[PDB]
Amino acid sequence: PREEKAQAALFKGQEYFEQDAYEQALNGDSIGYVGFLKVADEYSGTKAANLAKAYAGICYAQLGKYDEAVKMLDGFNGGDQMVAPAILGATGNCYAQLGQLDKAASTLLSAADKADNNSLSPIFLMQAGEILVKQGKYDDAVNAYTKIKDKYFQSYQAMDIDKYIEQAKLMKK
Amino acid sequence: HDVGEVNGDALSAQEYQNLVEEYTEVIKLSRGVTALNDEQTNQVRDEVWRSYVNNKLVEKEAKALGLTVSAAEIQDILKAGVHPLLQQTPFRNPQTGAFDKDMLNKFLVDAQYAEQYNNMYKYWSFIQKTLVQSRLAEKYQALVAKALLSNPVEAQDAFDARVNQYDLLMAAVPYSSIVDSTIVVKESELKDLYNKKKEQFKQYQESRDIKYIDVQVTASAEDRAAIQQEVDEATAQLATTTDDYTSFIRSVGSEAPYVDLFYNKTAFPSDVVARLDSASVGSVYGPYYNGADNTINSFKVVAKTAAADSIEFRQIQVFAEDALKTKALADSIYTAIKGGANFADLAKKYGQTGETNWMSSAQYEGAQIDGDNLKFISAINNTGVNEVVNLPLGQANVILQVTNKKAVKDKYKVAVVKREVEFSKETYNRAYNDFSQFIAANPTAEKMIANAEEAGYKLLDRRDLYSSEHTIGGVRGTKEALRWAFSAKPGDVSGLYECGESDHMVAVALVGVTPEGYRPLKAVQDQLRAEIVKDKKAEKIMADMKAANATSLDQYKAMSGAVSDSLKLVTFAAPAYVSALRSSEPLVGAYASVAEMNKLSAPIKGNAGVFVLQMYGKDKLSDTFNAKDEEATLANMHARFASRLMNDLYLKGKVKDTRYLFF
Repeated sequence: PREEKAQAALFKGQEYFEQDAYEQALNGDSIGYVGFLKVADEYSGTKAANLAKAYAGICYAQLGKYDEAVKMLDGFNGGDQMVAPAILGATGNCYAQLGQLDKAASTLLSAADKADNNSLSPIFLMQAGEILVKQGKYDDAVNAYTKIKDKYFQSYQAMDIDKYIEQAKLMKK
Repeated sequence: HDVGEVNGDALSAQEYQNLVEEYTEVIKLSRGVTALNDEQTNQVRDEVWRSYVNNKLVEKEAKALGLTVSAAEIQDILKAGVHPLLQQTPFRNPQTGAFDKDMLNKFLVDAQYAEQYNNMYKYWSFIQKTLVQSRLAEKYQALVAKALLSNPVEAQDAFDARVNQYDLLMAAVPYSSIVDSTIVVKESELKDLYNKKKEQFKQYQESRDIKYIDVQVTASAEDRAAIQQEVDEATAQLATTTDDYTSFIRSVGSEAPYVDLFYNKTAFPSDVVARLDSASVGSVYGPYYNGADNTINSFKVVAKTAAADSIEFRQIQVFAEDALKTKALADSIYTAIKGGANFADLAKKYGQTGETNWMSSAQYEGAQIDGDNLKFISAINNTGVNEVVNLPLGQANVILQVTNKKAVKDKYKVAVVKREVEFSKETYNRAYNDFSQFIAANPTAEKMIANAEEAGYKLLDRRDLYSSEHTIGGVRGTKEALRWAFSAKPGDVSGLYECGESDHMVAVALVGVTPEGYRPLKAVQDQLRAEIVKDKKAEKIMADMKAANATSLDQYKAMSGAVSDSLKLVTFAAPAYVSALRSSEPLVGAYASVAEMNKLSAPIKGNAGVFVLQMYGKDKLSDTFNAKDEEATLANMHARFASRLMNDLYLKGKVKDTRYLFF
């Protein structure tokens, strides 16, 4: 019944989070909801506390606290198709916010390989490709973008991908 | 025997029956009607299956992550009353009309039974399970979506791609300038491209290719003449009829029953409405054929009037132990009212409100009206304002007072003889005999396809038929023929299915099976050929450009088939429209975003041709970069692009759908 109590302590934060009310999702309201930080401490060991770390990491990033975001997102442990790669992708995007571009690109490429699907992999591959172009790493960008064209051809991004490949090829010069 | 699986967990035909049961009651109790037809029922079967599959897909992920909708959250949602699913609910406060959680709190205490409209617990139990399933999916989707952040590099790029604008001259040779038959596409190249791109050609569900014949039996000439004769006889009798139209119209089996009441124009068959202005009271509007419902018809306007469509009235009913007391009591009540006693007061004295109500002809238009209902409604329409009447109604009496009349409309009584032109059994048997002779003489797909035309049958075609489609060729009652098609072998011919509304006949030839796995080369030959052709045309054009030693814009414009154009306000973000090519060319902006001013580009392989570009001008929109706003737009874009993630969960969910094997 520890999981049951943890889940009841979490659901109000899931409502705030969905309404973009990140401060109250993270630190609690004053009317009975304690916030994601206190859920993860009070009910550690439960699935609810593992989830709370993913939610809290996104809260920190939406609030502009990217260092805290990275530390919190790393605490999430999961291996599903959707949430875990998106959380890893969010970590790479926070690295980009901090100027750690090498770490951002490899994290995003990793998130794309972990997701391996049309809904998420192309999002992370595009973001990795744009960072690799900013670094002057044109062949690596072409490889990220070509992966969208080759493996994720049914995705929305594959409709538009050729202009990105061509631009990166033309910058080799 | 189970109807399918998702994630290695099966759904038995029993549970599937129960859920489609559940959903039908709910669909009837909300669309008004009390039964659905065969295509509506199929819609219900598919929604139940779709809904089951999506919730199973979400549950396996939610279980892994620990996403749940706890009893506490449900109580919270219920107390709030704002969820869209709690709006068009039965439980509503009597005055507010909004969801009241408190009346919902219902007892577990129900010869101790009394009545059984407390199967309402099963209805609410459905609303509540839909609530938690939908809240679970929504929690899951929102966690994925909100984790799809943007970053400052992607924000700066999106802004740059929008505000940088370029102007460029173009010279191009279109692909249409090369005749297709001059490009040789070897079978070894189609095979090579196929193997290279093989993962793009998956067949996720087995499909089959069929041909079928769909015969519809329609009335012959002798059939139509026999029904024309019956309507002619009924029209002559209708002319000489002067009363008791209800019984006469029933006695000739009209599709349009008569009620001895006045109705608005709209209450009558639309073909009758279309003719009413040309019809005279008391004269039969003689036999006519109506194509839209295949009927021969005649009608007689019995009477026309202008009368109120809305009548206000109050009433008081009188029932007693026997007839003697009922009559004495109703006469006493009638006397009091006519002497000026207050209606409401007197009505309270026999346990009734006695408040005025309204009645419009729309509340009885279309219903079967007879007995006390007809007597009652006739009484209301023939009582003057403020007049009181004591109406005997078989077992009871009703003291009636009309208080007001509004909405005076043109109203009609119309006796309608409507008879459908149906085929005889002789006609049907002729068609069945011809069709069975044809099928038996052509018991293979090869023979059926070769000989259908000479026998007079239209051979229809359907590729990529899936076993979830319910019918062959949209014809009602062909689910057996669909079942047959997915158990047959190529070359087989089915039997003759009688279907439709006892008026269709279907036979099916199976021509091909595309099993789950990869679509074969032949199925995607055309798309592969066209790609290989484009690549070779682009090679030929670029070879011709090099042989011409074209190094300037003018030398490119001088080549065979060249066109030119001036492309203004090109951006990376939006694909350039190129008039000269009648085509959209997104590579124009790719080139322009990194091009040098006044430098002629190398040839570029586009969508409609090979082109060169030379930029001559540049500028910027004056917009200010706002990194937070750009990132918010990109984040929402990411959410939209990932909104189809249920499809990905479906592909990994190893979903099997064997519903067609049973219903």
